[PDB]
Amino acid sequence: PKSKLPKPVQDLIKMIFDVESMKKAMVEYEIDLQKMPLGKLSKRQIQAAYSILSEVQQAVSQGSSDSQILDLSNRFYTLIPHDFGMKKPPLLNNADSVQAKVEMLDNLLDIEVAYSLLRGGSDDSSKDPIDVNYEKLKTDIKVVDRDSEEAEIIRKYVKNTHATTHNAYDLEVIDIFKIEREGECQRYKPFKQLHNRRLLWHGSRTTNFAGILSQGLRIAPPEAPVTGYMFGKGIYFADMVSKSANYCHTSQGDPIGLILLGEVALGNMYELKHASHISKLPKGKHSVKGLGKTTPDPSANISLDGVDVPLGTGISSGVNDTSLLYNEYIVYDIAQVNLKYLLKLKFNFKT
Ligand SMILES: O=C(O)[C@@H]1C[C@H](O)CN1C(=O)c1cc(Cc2n[nH]c(=O)c3ccccc23)ccc1F
Repeated sequence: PKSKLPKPVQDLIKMIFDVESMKKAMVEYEIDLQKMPLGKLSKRQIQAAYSILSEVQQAVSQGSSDSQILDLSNRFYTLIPHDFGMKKPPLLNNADSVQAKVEMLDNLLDIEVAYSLLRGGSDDSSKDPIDVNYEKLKTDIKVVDRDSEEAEIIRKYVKNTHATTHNAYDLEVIDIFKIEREGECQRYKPFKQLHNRRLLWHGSRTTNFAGILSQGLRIAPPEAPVTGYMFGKGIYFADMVSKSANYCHTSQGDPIGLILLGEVALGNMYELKHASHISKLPKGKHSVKGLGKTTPDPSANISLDGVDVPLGTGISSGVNDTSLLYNEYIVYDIAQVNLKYLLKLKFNFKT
């Protein structure tokens, strides 16, 4: 059975549902596949790990000793078995180590969604599994003509917003997809006319895109420690392609990555220079903007389908004493995002 989908779409489907890629991500995080196989992942186990990780975070920040931290750290390694043989696991005694485990759980959530999609549903050998797996995304995916104005605008956005501090690689756009998740347009209606709507980047491991397409971008679950995210539990975006592209976690051994373009209803922005692990926005605020030292040239903004595209070259923002080299944007209501495009990127590493 041969699928009728365009070849770029078929290859995309194979990328996101690649089971061996899910295993490789788990191994990359040091998880013990024998004790925690991909098929044994569950959301409740992940949430329990989140909760334990919160206790470690509270102990770490409140200034505890390694003896007091030891029991809390060991508890986390019980819920998520790691591959350390018969040696004691590394102690989670500092905020950086705890942060790494927060990031691991974030990725396990999307992997569990992807595998759950593959192992659910029906099996029909008369259909092409590419077609079967495509239908599980509840997302309409179309290839954008390379000569369309959409493509030129998107390519210029990629070409102009690569940061100098991310010059270990440059980006080649292979395929541009126009994506429409079922029900997302309806969910976006209260914000579709809001001011300060921008087209922003969101990169992520390829293993997270089956979950992102079928369920959309989500906020971290209630069990996740809010102190594990620089601006709290929201959905994070960038206006520099390279800043988002770094979160694809590509390498010489895997140079193909995926990145999202989404219309984000920012509205009135809460502008911050340093970490603020907030639960809600102040009254009247719709989003947070981490103020970067560098910003795309404001005068170079253009309009695509009524949405501002900040594709200008990077220049100084005039903001002093900030923790961020480049901007980032956070919304705390999943309804404020309307995904528009998905790009397949080739990373040419210059190292
Ligand atoms: O993606 C997740 O793991 C988490 C959990 C849940 O999916 C929601 N989520 C985030 O949106 C999230 C992402 C980052 C990384 C990041 N920071 N800044 C950027 O500009 C940026 C641009 C593109 C891709 C990533 C980034 C940090 C904290 C977060 F909450």
